[PDB]
Amino acid sequence: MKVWLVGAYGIVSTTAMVGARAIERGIAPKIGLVSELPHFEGIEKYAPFSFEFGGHEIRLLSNAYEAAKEHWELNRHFDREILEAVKSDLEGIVARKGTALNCGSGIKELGDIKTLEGEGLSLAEMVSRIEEDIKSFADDETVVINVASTEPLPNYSEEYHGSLEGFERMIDEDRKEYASASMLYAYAALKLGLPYANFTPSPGSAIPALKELAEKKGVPHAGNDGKTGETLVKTTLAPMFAYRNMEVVGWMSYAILGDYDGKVLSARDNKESKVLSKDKVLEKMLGYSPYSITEIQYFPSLVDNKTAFDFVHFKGFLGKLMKFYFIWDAIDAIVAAPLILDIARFLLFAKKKGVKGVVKEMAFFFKSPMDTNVINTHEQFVVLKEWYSNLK
Amino acid sequence: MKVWLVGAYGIVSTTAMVGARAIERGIAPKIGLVSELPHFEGIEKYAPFSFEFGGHEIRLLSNAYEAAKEHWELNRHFDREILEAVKSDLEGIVARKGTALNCGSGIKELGDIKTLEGEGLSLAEMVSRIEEDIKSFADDETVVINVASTEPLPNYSEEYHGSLEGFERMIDEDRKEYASASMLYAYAALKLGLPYANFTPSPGSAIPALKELAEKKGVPHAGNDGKTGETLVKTTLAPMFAYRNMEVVGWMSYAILGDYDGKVLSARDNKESKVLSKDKVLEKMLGYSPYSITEIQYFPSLVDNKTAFDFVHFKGFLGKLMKFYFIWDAIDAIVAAPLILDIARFLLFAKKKGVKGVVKEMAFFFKSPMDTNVINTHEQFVVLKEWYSNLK
Amino acid sequence: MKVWLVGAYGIVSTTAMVGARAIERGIAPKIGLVSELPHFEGIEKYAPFSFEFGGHEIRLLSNAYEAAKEHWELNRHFDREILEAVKSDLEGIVARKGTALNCGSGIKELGDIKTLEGEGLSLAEMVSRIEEDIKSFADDETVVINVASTEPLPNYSEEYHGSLEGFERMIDEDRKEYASASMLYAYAALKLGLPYANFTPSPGSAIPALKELAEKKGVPHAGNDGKTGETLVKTTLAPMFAYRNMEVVGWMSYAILGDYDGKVLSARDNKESKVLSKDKVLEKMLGYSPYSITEIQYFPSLVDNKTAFDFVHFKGFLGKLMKFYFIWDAIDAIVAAPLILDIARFLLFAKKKGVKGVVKEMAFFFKSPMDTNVINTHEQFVVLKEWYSNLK
Amino acid sequence: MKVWLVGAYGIVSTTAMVGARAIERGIAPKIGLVSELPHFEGIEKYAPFSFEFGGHEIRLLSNAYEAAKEHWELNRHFDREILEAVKSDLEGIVARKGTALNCGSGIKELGDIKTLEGEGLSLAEMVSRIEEDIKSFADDETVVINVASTEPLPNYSEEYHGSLEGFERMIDEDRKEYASASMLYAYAALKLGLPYANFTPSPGSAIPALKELAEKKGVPHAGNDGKTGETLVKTTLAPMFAYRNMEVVGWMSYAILGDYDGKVLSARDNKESKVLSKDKVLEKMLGYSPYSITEIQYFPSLVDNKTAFDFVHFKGFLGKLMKFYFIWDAIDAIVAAPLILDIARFLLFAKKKGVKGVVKEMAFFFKSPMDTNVINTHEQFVVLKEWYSNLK
Ligand SMILES: NC(=O)c1ccc[n+]([C@@H]2O[C@H](COP(=O)([O-])OP(=O)(O)OC[C@H]3O[C@@H](n4cnc5c(N)ncnc54)[C@H](O)[C@@H]3O)[C@@H](O)[C@H]2O)c1
Ligand SMILES: NC(=O)c1ccc[n+]([C@@H]2O[C@H](COP(=O)([O-])OP(=O)(O)OC[C@H]3O[C@@H](n4cnc5c(N)ncnc54)[C@H](O)[C@@H]3O)[C@@H](O)[C@H]2O)c1
Ligand SMILES: NC(=O)c1ccc[n+]([C@@H]2O[C@H](COP(=O)([O-])OP(=O)(O)OC[C@H]3O[C@@H](n4cnc5c(N)ncnc54)[C@H](O)[C@@H]3O)[C@@H](O)[C@H]2O)c1
Ligand SMILES: NC(=O)c1ccc[n+]([C@@H]2O[C@H](COP(=O)([O-])OP(=O)(O)OC[C@H]3O[C@@H](n4cnc5c(N)ncnc54)[C@H](O)[C@@H]3O)[C@@H](O)[C@H]2O)c1
Ligand SMILES: [K+]
Ligand SMILES: [K+]
Ligand SMILES: [K+]
Repeated sequence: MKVWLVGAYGIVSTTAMVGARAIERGIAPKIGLVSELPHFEGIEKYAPFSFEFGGHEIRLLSNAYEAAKEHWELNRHFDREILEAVKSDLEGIVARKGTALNCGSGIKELGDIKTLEGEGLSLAEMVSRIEEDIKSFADDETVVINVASTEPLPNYSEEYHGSLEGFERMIDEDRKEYASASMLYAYAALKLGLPYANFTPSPGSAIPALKELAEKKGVPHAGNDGKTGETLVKTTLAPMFAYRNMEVVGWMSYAILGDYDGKVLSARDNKESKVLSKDKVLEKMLGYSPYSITEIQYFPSLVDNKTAFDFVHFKGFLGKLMKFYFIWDAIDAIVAAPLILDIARFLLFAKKKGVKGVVKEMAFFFKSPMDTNVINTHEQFVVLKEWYSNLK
Repeated sequence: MKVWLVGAYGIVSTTAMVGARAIERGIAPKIGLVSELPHFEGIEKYAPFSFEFGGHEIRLLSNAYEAAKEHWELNRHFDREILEAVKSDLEGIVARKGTALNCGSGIKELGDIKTLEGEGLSLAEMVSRIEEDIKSFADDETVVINVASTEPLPNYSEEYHGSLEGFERMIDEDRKEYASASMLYAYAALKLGLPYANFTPSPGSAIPALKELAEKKGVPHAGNDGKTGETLVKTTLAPMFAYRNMEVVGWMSYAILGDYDGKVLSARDNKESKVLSKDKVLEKMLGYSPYSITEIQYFPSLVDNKTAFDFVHFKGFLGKLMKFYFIWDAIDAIVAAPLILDIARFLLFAKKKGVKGVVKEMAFFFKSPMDTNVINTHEQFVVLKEWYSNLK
Repeated sequence: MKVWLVGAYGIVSTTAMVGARAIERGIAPKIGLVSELPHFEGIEKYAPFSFEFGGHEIRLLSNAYEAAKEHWELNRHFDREILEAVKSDLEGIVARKGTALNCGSGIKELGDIKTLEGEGLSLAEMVSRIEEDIKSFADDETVVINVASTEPLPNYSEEYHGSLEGFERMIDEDRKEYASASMLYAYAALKLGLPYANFTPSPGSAIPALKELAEKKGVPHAGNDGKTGETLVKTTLAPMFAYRNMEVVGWMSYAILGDYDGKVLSARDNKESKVLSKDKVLEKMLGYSPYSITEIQYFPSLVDNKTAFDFVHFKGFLGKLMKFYFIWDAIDAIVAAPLILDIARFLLFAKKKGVKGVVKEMAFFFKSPMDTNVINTHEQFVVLKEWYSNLK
Repeated sequence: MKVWLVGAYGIVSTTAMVGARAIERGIAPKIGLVSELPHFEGIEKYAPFSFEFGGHEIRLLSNAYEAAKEHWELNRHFDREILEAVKSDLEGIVARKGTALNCGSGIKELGDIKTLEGEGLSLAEMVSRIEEDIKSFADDETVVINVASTEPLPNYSEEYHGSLEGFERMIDEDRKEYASASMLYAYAALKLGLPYANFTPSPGSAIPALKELAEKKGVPHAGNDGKTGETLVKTTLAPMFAYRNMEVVGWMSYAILGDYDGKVLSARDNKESKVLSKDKVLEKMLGYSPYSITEIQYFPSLVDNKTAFDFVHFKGFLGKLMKFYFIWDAIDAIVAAPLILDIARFLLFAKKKGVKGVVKEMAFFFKSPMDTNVINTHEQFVVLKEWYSNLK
C-alpha cells in the first residue's frame, strides 16, 4: 500500500519509514504494531504489511535517508545496523515541496525552508500543486497522514471554515490569512478520495468544512494528536481511581524534551495546545475534575527522549490523602512510528469496508479523538477490537 | 447486617469497623467504597450500609477499641475525633479466642497470645468452639471474612484437602499437622452456611475440600488476597503494554513496610506467599511471562505506610528499550478497609440472589482470584458490574 | 533572647514559636537545629535556648495561637498535643500592625489585611511607627528576622537604593514608589541598631543603602532566602559531579505546593523571585552553567507540603549521557522553622562578638547568601564552623 | 605508563582501555577523569596521561578487542566509531592466563574458563607464573589494578593472613584452601615492587600479611572497591542530614543490574561482599546507626546499566517525618572506567613521591577505603586534594 506523509522528513515519519522497510526486509521484529496483534489477524487480507512512501516537506533535505540519518545522529533511537540496511530504500524516497502557510513564529527553527507560497503562488495554485503531487503518487491503496510540526491555534473563521462551500471560496479568493497548511493538505487528501489521518494537534480535517467534504466524498478519516506517552499512561490509569471510588484531588504532569518540537512548544504562545489537553481528559474518565496541571518544557540534552513526571494526589477511605508518582522515559518517535503504520492499515481497512467520515473507533491512537467521549484507554481498545471485529 | 472478622484486632479489621461506624454516625465521607459507586445503586435493598461486628483473635486485648487505638497511635491514619466518637461502639466489640494452628514461626512477633490449640484441645473441639462462637453471632445476614496474618504454605495432603470426606476425617483424627487456622475458620463458616471471604493469601477456603463444602451447602464464597495498592497499579498498568503490542522485558516490584505484617512476611517463612504471585499474574495479562522480581522488606519507621517501587523495562518499535517508574505511597489499612465492607455487602447480595460456590465475578478485589483467569483491572471491573446487573 | 518576626502570623513563623515553646517546656526533642550541633557547644554562653516573640503582621487574627491553629488545621504538621500545650504562651503573643507596601498582586491572595499605609500615613511616620513598635519590645538581646510573603522585584532606583543618603531622602520626601515593606522593616531593625536577618527572596537589607547603614551602625546581618529543601539537595549534590569531572548537560527542578505561599507565588510577577537563581547557583559550584530550569507551581491539595522533582542529565567517560532523579517530600515550615531560631542565636552571637555588616559566614542558611561565592553545602558548613570556632 | 589489569577482558577494564586509546588518539574528551581536574595541574610531570595495557584473565578470548567488542555489542556504552578507531590498539593486547582460586560458585557463570590450577599446579608455581607474566611486562612505571569478579568471603586463617611469614608459608606449603586469586595477584605485585590497587570488594592486599609486605618493600597501595554510583550519591548526600541536625530513621538502597556481576551477586553466597558494608557507612557520616537495608538483585535486561532506588526517611523539627527519594541510572563501566586510569595515575605519583603502604588519602575512589574512617565524599575529596598538595 501507499503512504503519503505530511512532514515526511521528521523523526516520527522517517522512523516509521525506516521501520516499515526493516520489517519488510525481515531484519526487525513486528513489536510495537497494534495491527499485528492476534486480534487483528485477518487485516493483512485488506491491507498487507507493505509500504511505499512519499510525502510533503518544507525542509531542504535531499531524501528520506539523509533525513533519517540526521535524526539518528542525534538520538541513536535504533541500531546503526538497521539504518545502513535501509539506506537504499529510504534514499529513493524524495519529498515534494510543501506549504507552511500560517505555521507561526517557530518555523524559523527548522533551519532552511522552501515553500509553495515562497514561489509566489495563489492559494488555488498551491492547493493545485499539493493535489497533483499526491495524485501522481496515489493508487487505490493510498492513505494520507499528517505528522508535521504542530501549528498554532488557527485564525478561526465561521465563513471559511464553517462549510465546504466557504472553504473553497477561501482557496479561489486566494485568502491565505485564513488557511493553515494542515487544512490544505487534508482538503487535498479528502478531495482526491484518499483516507486521511491527523497525528498532530493541528486543525487538519477537524474543521466542519473538511468533515462535510469527508462525508460527501465517502472518505474515512481519523484523529487527532497521537496518544503515545505520558497521556497513554494517564488515560490507562486514571480509571483505576474511578473503579476504586477514590477521589483524585490533584494531578500533575510535567514533561521535558529537546529537539525541533519542544524548542517550539516552549513559548506559551504555541505552548497552549497541550495545557487544555490533559484534564478535561480526566473529567471524562472520573466524572469530576481534579486540580490539574499540564506542562511541557524545553530541555535540549534530552532531544527526542521526552521525559515526564506525574504526581497523583488522591483521597481514600475516611478521606485520607495518599500519593502516587510515576516517571515515563521513552523516545517519542519509537512510540509514535508504529501507530502511523497501524493507522494507515486500519484506515485502508475502513476504506475497503466502505466506512465514511470520522472513524470514531480509532480513538485509541489519539488524545483529542474526534467525535467521541471515550477516553479511558481500556474502553478505547475494546472499542477498536469491536469495530474491527464487526466489519471484518 | 453482620460481619464476623477473623483477625479482628488487626489494623485492616479495626479501620474497617472505625469507618463503618463513622460513616453510619454521619461523621466521615463514603470515599473508597466500591459498593457505593453509581452503577451499584439499589444494592441497599439487599445489603444496606449497616454493620455489626464480632470476630476471632489470638491477641490479648480487651476490645476492638483498644486494638483500634493501638494501631492509631503508631499510625495516625485517621483523625483523633473519629477515634473518640466511635469509642463506645468499638468498646462493645469483643473478639473470641481463635487458633494459630500452623501459622508460622513469626507468630512470636504479635507477642501475647492465647489460642484454642493452646488449651490442649483437639481439632474436633477447636472446630466446635469456632463454630459455636460464630453460630452465637450469626443471622441470615452475617458474612465471615478473613483478615488474619498470612499463613505459610500449608503442609500438602491430597487425602485431607482433596475432598470434604478427607477434611472431615482430618478433623475427626486430630491430624493437626495437615490443618491450618485459615482452613478451620473457613470450614466453620461454611458448615454454618454463612458466606465466606478470604482477604489474605492463606489457603482459607480455596482448598478443594472446602469448595466442595460450599457447593454442597449452597453458600457463596470469594478470595483470595485483597488487591489494595501496588498490585492494583500493576493489573491496571500492565495491560497498556499489551494493548500497544509492547514487550515487557522486566518488571520489578520492591515494597518496604513496618508494622506487624512487616517483620514476619520479610524473612523466609511467610515471604514465599507473595513472590509466586506476580509473573503468573503478568502472564495472565501480557500473555507471556517476563523477568519479574517481586519483593517486600521490613522497614520499621514506615509502619502501616507501605511504599512500593516499580520499574518496568519494555521494548517497543524496532526493539528499542524504554523505562517506566512508579512509587506508591499509601497507608495500607486505608486502601484495604473499605474493600472489607464492600466484600461483605456483595457477598450478602450474592447469597440473597442464590449464588453458591466461588463468586468468580468478585476478582476485582483480589490478587489471587479463585476460578478466574481474568486479572486485567478493567476486565475485572466490567465483570463485577455485569454480574451485578445480571442478578440485580 | 527576644526575637521580632516580620510576617509573625505565617506558618513558618508560628511553627518556630510553637517549637521554641515546645522545646522550652520539655515536650519536644531538639532535632532540626544547626545551633544545637556539638561543634556549637559553648553557644548558650551568649545565645541560650530561651525565646520571647513579637512581630509585625497585616492579617487580622487575635494572637499567634489562632495564627498557629489555623495553619495546623490545614497542615497537621505536629501533634494536637503540642499545639495545646503552648496555647497559653502563644496567646500572649500579639502581632502589631505593619506595612504591605509594594508587595505584589498576591497581597490580594492573603484574605483580609489592615496596613500602616492603609491609615494613609507617610513613609516617615510609617517608619517611626515600625521603630517604636520594635523599640518597646527590644532589649539588648533582641534580633529581627523577616519571614513575610515574597515581594516582587523592587522598583529599580539607584538614587534611592544606592546609598543611605538616598534612602533617607526617599523616606523624607515620602516617595513610596521606591519603597517596599521589606526595606522599611530592615531600615528599622538597623536604625534601632539590632541584628537583622532576611529569610526571604525580598530585598530587605540587601539594597546597597542598607548594607551601608549596617556597616556605619556596626550591626551584623544575614540573608537572603532560606535554603530549606530542594535547594539544599541541589547545593549538596551538584558538587559530586564536579568532584568526578562529569559534565552536567542539564538540570530540572519542578516544585509544587499550595497554602498561602503557593497562592502568592502562583502569580507570574511574584514568581520571578525564583527563576534567575539556580543557574548562577550551579555555575558557582560547577564553574560552567548547564541548561537549568527551576519552577514552582500552585497545587492546592499539597498545602504546605512542598514536593519537588529534580532531574540531572550528565556526561561521563567517553561522553556517555546518564540520568539522576530525585523526589523531595517535606513540610516546608518544619524545615524552615528551626533555622529561624538557629539564625537568631547566631546573629545574637555575632553581635556579642562585635561582628558588623553582612555575616557572609551564615551562607549555610540561604539560597542567595549575601557577599559570598560559597554555595557548596559542605563548604558552607565548614565556613560556619570555622567562623564560629574563630570567634569562640 | 604501563597498567596490568586483573580481569582484563572485563567491561570495566576494556572500557578503560577503549577510553584511554580514544583520548590519546585525541578522538574523545577527558570527561570523568578526576586526575584531569584543575587542582592536580602538574600530575603529569610524574604521570602523563599515557597508557600501555597487559593483564590476567581466565576467559578465552583472542585479545582485548574481541573482549571490548563483545561487551559493546551487549551494552552500546560508547560509540561504534570509537571501537573501530581503537581496534588495532586493543588487538595487540593479549591477556596472560591467571587463577580462579576460591572465587566460588560465581565462576561457573563466566563461560569457557581456563586457569593456572587447571593445569594441576601448586601455589608455589602459580605465583611464580603470575610474577613472571607481570615482571616481563613491567617497567619502572607500571601499576597493577584489580578489576576481577568479586570473590566470596575468604576462608579464615589467622596464621596465613596475619603475617608475611604466615602467608608465604601458605604458599610454600600449597595451602590452596586458604588463598584466593585476589590475594595471589596482590602478593605478586608487591613482591615485584609495583604499586597495587583493588577496585573490587575482594580482600586482595587488605589482609595484614599483604600490607606488611607493601611497607616492607616501600610500595604504595590503594583500595578497596570502587565507589561508582549509588554509594557515591549516598556518601555525598547523607552528610546533609548531619549538617542540618536531622535524624535518618531508615535508609533503603535497592539496586538492579544484569550482565556478569549481576549474575554473580545474585547467588546469595557472593552477594555478601556488600551486606555489612552500608550501616557502618552511614554511621561514619551521621554519628548514629539508623535502620538501613542495602540490596542488589539480578535483572537480565539491564545488562551493565545498574539502576538504583533509594528512599531516605528522616525526622526534623518537632520529630516530624519526611521523605526523600532518588533514582540513579548509569552505566557502571562508564562511571568506573575513568577511575581505573585515575587510580593508576595517582599511584605512580605516589610511588614517585616515596609514598609507601596503604595510601588512605585515596579513599575518594572507594566504598571500603582501607585505613581510614573518612566516608563523606566532600571530606574525602578535600583529603585527596590536600594530600596531593602536600607532596606536589
Ligand atoms: N510521539 C510523538 O512524537 C508524538 C505524539 C503525539 C503527536 N505528535 C505530533 O506529531 C508530530 C511529529 O513530528 P516529529 O516528532 O517527527 O518532530 P520533527 O521535528 O522531527 O517533525 C516535524 C516535521 O514536519 C515538517 N513540517 C512542518 N511544517 C510543515 C508543513 N507545513 N508542510 C510540510 N512539512 C512540514 C518539519 O520540517 C519537520 O520535518 C509532532 O510535531 C506532533 O504534532 C508526536
Ligand atoms: N493492604 C492490606 O492491608 C492487605 C492486602 C491484602 C491482604 N491483606 C491481609 O490482611 C492481613 C492482616 O493485615 P493487617 O493490615 O490488619 O495487619 P495486622 O498484623 O495488624 O493484623 C492481623 C491481625 O490478626 C491477628 N491474627 C493472626 N493470626 C490469627 C489467627 N490465626 N486467628 C485470628 N486472628 C489472627 C493478629 O493478632 C493481628 O491482630 C494480612 O495477613 C494479609 O494477608 C492485607
Ligand atoms: N522553608 C520555607 O517555607 C521557606 C524557604 C525559603 C524562603 N521562605 C520565605 O518565607 C516566607 C514565609 O513562609 P510561610 O511558609 O510562613 O508562608 P505564609 O504565607 O504563611 O507567611 C507569610 C506571612 O507574612 C505576612 N506578611 C506578608 N506581608 C507582610 C508585610 N509586608 N509585613 C508584615 N507581614 C507580612 C502574611 O500575613 C503571612 O501571614 C515565604 O513566602 C518565602 O518568601 C520560606
Ligand atoms: N561500576 C562498576 O562496574 C564497579 C564498581 C564497584 C566494584 N566493581 C568491581 O569491578 C569488578 C569488575 O566489574 P565488571 O562489571 O567489569 O565485571 P566483568 O565480569 O565484565 O569483569 C570481570 C572480569 O574479570 C575476569 N576474572 C574473574 N576472576 C578472575 C581472576 N581471578 N583472575 C583474572 N581475571 C578474572 C572475568 O573473566 C571478567 O571478564 C566487579 O566484579 C566488582 O568487584 C565494579
Ligand atoms: K517525536
Ligand atoms: K497491613
Ligand atoms: K531512566
